[PDB]
Amino acid sequence: PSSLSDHRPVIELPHCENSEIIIRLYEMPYFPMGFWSRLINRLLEISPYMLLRPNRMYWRQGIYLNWSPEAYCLVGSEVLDNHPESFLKITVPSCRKGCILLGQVVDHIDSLMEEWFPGLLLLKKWALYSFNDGEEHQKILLDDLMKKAEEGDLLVNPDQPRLTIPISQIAPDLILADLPRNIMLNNDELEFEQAPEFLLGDGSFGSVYRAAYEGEEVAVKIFNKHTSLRLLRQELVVLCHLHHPSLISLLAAGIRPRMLVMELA
Amino acid sequence: VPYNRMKLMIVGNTGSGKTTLLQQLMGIDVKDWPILVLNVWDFAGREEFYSTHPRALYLAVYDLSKGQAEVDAMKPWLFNIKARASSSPVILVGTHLDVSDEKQRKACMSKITKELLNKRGFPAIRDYHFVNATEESDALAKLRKTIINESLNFKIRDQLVVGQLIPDCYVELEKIILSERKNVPIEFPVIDRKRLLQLVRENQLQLDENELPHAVHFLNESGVLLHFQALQLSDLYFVEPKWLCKIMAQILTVGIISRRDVEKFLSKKRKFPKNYMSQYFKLLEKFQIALPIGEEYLLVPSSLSDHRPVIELPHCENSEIIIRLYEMPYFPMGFWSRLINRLLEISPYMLLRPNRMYWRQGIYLNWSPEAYCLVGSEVLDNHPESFLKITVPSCRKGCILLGQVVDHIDSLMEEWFPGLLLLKKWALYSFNDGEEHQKILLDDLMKKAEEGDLLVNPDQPRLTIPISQIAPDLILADLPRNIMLNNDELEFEQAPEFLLGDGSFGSVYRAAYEGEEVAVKIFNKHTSLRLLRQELVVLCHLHHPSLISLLAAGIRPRMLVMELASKGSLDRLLQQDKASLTRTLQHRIALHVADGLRYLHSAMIIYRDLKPHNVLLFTLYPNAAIIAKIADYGPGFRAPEVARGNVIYNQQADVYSFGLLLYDILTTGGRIVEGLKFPNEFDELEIQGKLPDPVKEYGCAPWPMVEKLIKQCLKENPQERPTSAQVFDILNSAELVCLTRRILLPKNVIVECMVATHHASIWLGCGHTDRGQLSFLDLNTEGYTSEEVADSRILCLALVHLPVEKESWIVSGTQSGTLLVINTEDGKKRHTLEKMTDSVTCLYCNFLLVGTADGKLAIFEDKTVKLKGAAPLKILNIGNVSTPLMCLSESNVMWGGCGTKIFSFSNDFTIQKLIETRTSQLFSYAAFSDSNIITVVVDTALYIAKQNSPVVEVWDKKTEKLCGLIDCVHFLREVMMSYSGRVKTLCLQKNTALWIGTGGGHILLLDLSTRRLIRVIYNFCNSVRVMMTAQLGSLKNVMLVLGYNREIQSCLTVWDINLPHEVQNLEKHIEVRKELAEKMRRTS
Amino acid sequence: LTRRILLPKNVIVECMVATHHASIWLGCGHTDRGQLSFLDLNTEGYTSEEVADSRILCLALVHLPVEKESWIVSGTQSGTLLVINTEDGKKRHTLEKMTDSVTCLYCNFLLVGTADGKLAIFEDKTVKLKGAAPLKILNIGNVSTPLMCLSESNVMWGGCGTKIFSFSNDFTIQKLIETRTSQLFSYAAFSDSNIITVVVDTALYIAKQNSPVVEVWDKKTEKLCGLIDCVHFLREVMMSYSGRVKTLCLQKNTALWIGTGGGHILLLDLSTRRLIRVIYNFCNSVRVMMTAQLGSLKNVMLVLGYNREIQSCLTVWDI
Repeated sequence: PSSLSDHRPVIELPHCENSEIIIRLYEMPYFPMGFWSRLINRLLEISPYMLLRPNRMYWRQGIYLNWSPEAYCLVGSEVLDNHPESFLKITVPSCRKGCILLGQVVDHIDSLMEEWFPGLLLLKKWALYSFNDGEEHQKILLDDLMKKAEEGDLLVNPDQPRLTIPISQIAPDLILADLPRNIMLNNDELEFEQAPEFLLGDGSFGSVYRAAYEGEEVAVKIFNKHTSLRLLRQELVVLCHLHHPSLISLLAAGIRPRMLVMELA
Repeated sequence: VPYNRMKLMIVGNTGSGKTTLLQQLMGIDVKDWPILVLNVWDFAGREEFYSTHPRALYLAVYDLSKGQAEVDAMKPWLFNIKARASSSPVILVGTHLDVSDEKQRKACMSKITKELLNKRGFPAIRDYHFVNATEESDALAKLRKTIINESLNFKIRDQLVVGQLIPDCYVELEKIILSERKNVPIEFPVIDRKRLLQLVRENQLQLDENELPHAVHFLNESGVLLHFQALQLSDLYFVEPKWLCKIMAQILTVGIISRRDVEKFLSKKRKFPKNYMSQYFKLLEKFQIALPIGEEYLLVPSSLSDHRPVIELPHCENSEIIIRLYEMPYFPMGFWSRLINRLLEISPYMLLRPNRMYWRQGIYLNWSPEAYCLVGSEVLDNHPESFLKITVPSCRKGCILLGQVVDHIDSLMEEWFPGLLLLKKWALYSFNDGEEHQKILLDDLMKKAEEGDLLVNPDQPRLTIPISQIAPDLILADLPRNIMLNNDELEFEQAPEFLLGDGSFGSVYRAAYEGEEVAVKIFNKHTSLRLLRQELVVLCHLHHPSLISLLAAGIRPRMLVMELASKGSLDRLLQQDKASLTRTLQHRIALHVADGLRYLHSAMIIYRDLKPHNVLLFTLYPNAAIIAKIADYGPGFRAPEVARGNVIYNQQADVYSFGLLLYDILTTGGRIVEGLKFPNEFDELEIQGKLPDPVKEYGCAPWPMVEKLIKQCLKENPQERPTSAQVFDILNSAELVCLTRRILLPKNVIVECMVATHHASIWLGCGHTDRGQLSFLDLNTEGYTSEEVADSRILCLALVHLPVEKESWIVSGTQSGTLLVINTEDGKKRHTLEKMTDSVTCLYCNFLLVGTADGKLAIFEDKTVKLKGAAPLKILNIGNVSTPLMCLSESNVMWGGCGTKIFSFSNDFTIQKLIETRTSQLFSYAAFSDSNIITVVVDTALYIAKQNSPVVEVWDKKTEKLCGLIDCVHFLREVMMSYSGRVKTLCLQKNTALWIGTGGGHILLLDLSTRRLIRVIYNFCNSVRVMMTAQLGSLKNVMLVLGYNREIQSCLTVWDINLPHEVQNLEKHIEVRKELAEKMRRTS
Repeated sequence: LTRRILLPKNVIVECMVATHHASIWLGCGHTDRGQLSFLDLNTEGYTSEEVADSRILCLALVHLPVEKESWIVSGTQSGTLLVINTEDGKKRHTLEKMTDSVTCLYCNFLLVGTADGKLAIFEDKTVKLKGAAPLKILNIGNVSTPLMCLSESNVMWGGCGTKIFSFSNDFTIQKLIETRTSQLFSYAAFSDSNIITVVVDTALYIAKQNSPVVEVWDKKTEKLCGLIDCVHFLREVMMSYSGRVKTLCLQKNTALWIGTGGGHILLLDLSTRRLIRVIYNFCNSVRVMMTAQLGSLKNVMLVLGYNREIQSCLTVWDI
């Protein structure tokens, strides 16, 4: 209900220690009113089952949702002392179900950034993290985190190497661990040469070759430095629940190479 | 102080005019009469209080013009008076002499000189008068003089017997309370605030355990306030007499009435709490105002029609029915309402509902033409005595009904109308249908029952009657088939060598029945039959595995054949063989006794006598279905509450006694029992409640859980002691059995690592401070010390044992990367080995393996480490600066964790395989899969726990493949942010038990052969830090679980390694016995 | 042939015997004196002649086909036995007086059961003698324990008090079963009662006085085989039906007839112990039932009872 105030109820959460949760931040000085009306319209679609209608509590500029003690998802606007630039904050527990809830939410937020702010892409994406429960959190610009995603290593503290973090906790939607089990790319089965002889065609995201994934000829879409990672999952969203004989089936994704494996015949 | 108040009781029948008599002299009209202040209670109407809750003078009043008939009507009143206060004074006053010819005066005079003034059974009438009218009289002047002088004489009589006069001194504080209770203005005068009122008046009679009970006792006897002591509205609800009497009497007058309609009216009359309303109805029963019929109805005995409804009975010939008569001189007041209350529960099927009818003076139950029952009053001409007639049809069900009726009648009289026990019991019979009945006393039939003969007509031998048809309750024909005595099985001699014991009931002999050892109780000429049947009533309907059952009864020699215990009394065992008394046996005994108590308490039976002498053992074999039983259900070992001799027994008294039994079991020496030999200290000790620590005082091996149970059980306050149901639930626990010790560490001490010495003490690290501090725990004395031994914080400890060289050392790896090595036999022998290039993350040791934070593994030669500054045999580079080694396991091939890889080593320390485990992210969740390995357990598969994971991975080391996942959250999800589900440590037992600690205070026990949850051990502490398997100095294997208990408290818990087995075995044990309980109860 | 034969109003019969060659001798229970009445089933005729001072308790037919004569023996309350020739009613003979009243008779030789538990045995042709002494006398019971059931079904089963006797060819007590042990089953008031009727085939069927059940005993092991609950069967039927057993009759095809004190007669299959059927409202109270063969050779049941104005009724029931 849009008639509600921006009240933020004192709700005790499970997963109170820093490592127990995931925190995602979106910075921008102001998100013009109507933004949150469109946001909640998209937020009231979240459902991890798709890959239950819990005691959600709409906060006008965000929502509680609740879900379960095991998995929950808080989304809403924030502002800090001496930090007038407002921001969105997402809190889910550090687990796969939380990752799923997060993944759907961040796609809904970006869908809104394309809708409410068409062409604006301000909207700075930060991964909030700490190396020890109870400590102060630090922020990683996701662009730099993606530079590290290419490395594939842990976040390593250069001053104190003893402190490292398994990057997927920092950003659960970076690495596709929240996919339907049947489409997680088996990297030991993707016989993908990437030679010109395997070309089928191309596209704005890169080019299309083919491979012998699990012994079967499949089409492969390479997101060749044209907004990879992002476009890849956005396509996966379209592919999710897409089921018809006349359509090209998804035969596992592949966030590590940024290469989708599709039905070829 | 010299209390000068006395009650005056004015009684008589309706119509006497005795109220006006009082007015001239000066439910119930209560008022003071200062003369000596008399508390006058005028029972003008039928206020049952004189029987429903019975220092007083009894003024009896009757109307002389009615005459001798009225005199006889007063006999029930006199009976009741004697029956409750035979020592009290009685003044008999006849009235309305101005309309009564002296003929009647002298007729009644002679009537009382012949039948009351010199007649035993009546409370020795002290004096009497005749009065013309209540307008005043010289007779009344004399009466006033009589009452005064006689009340003085009465108190003199009390001094002669009781020890108290009319100025008897009573504690002044009780007197004060009387005044305090007088000064009470409450709308609904039900009092609980009395506790505060005690505190208002400073605090007098401060012995709440003794003086308070005496004050209350006094307050009811003195007529100040009313306790109602098993009602809920009893102890904490002191109620103004005026309301009690007024409201209940009025509601009677405001005959079957639905409860709900009564509730409707009552709610408008006086807005009582519904809780109080439920008690209100219970009080109506208690005070004989109204009796419960169905759950929705009340009988309301008073006002029931007194014109016995026309009842046509089936059966007419003499031989078709059985008749029993009870001859009485008069029925006691309330006799019938009490009798009815009992008879309403009769049923021939208890081993469709009946068409019940009520006469006020009788009950008719119908059920079926096959079995029905009529009980009611009848009177014959020329026979002043009144009497009961019981009629049932002559068949087995009819017999069963008869038995229930006569048992209730006799029980009624024993409890409420003693003195009669007059009650001439007659049986009716005839030798030919169509003729008249003949009377015979049951005593004579008992004489014939002993012969076993037929009743024979002494004049005509051709006419005989089987005794059973006349009196099927003399011969036990109403027994369940299951307990009829088979005379071809029972084999006994009654010879001296078989005598097991005796008592007021007769004697007990050892015998054989159906090839089994049994005990036979013989009612050898001790008011038998009645005692026999009382025991039969109690024994039947109690069918629990922990009680001694009845193995058939038989009237022919009047016997009860019961189970005989084979191992004898607990008492003997305690003083005979401690070797039999193992920890396992002890626990099982405690369970069996607790069940019996729970059962009997649910049956509303207070045992009142637990002790080692009453516990019987049927086999010392620890793993048996039934081991202990409670004897004879239905000294200096008393609760301190009941030990006062001024309260009433209840379940809490039994619980307290149980606690003492448990204490006695705990200390197998029976040390408090040995204390009995000096009873002057023993009985007082229990009264004091100041029992010594069972461990420290007697040298008894620790048994926490039980120790606190005893403390919880033996509390001074009955309302704080545990219920017997709860006691059982507590005893029902595997944790109870297997927890052996619990040692708390000093406040704000944090231990991050442990090394037990395999030979009885533990070396402890210390992560509380930021300094290398080494602590030490002595398990033999629970001693504790600690000293700083290094600069940076100690991370890992390891024991180097050189039995060949006869020495051992503690290796302390720390944050600085140094290795401090200290001789366990000499604290002065401290030295440091070659410093590592990074901190030490784990140690294992023969070679001393040092896993460092930079992924480097140093291998030191076995004895070499003795030397200061010694270098390692060789060094391996396994991981890197960001991938520390964190686990070296071995169960001669090594396995271990490095970052996300599992490595393995040969005896040459070469790498035999680097298994990347990150690939497991195809299953589960990538942030769990991609995380540093904490521990590796090596069995027939590898069990991997990673940092902050809730999932344990199972790997097939033979093919290097993921073979399963263990979801810890799931297990605790089934259990109804302490539930983090984070895996802390893994320990493995070769009997398939897998021990998993976690973030919260939970330990999961899993079955390695099926990957299933055996049990969740929990509410342990705040969080589990480490778990170790270690053999104690007595060669016992235990789990050493060190945890946090944030107030940073921490502690060491020691568990018996067989916990997994105890969980399953205990569960089985309990279930088997549960089934047996139903088996027994169902047979009946 | 279900012939509803009625006697004069207030005629009461305490004993009977049918001539097995078509007529029935009936004892005049409605009188105060031993009178012997006689029913002619061929003409439905009925007469009577006085035979003794005390009442007749039991009638029996003595027949000597080799002598071409027959007699009705009247065992009376006096203990005397009057023998009356049927070919000549004036040709009467007297047997030696018993020590107590005669409760039952069975006739080769005549067995005489008495109230004091004695069994007198009179040799067949002593029936022609007056003041005749018995062949042999057995001491079975006593004054408190009467002998009442003489059931040959070639040995004699004896119902005496609560015990069952079996007598040999020379009157030796072959067996003795005290049935008081049956109290473990049924109900003591029933168990402990004098035995009235004993029926034997493969087992013994015991009707005790005022019992609603019949005990079944194993003659081969002397053990209780089971109980027949008559009042139960009447319970199954939808103080007139007390269920007290009055008489047991049994045909070789297991046809057990149980006459009760009411108007119901139970027919039960002893090969399976099952109720076959019930005769309903026969009369207000069935007294006795005699299996008999008519002049037409028809197998009938002489059901004798009352329709209480006491109305004696004999139905020649079609078996």
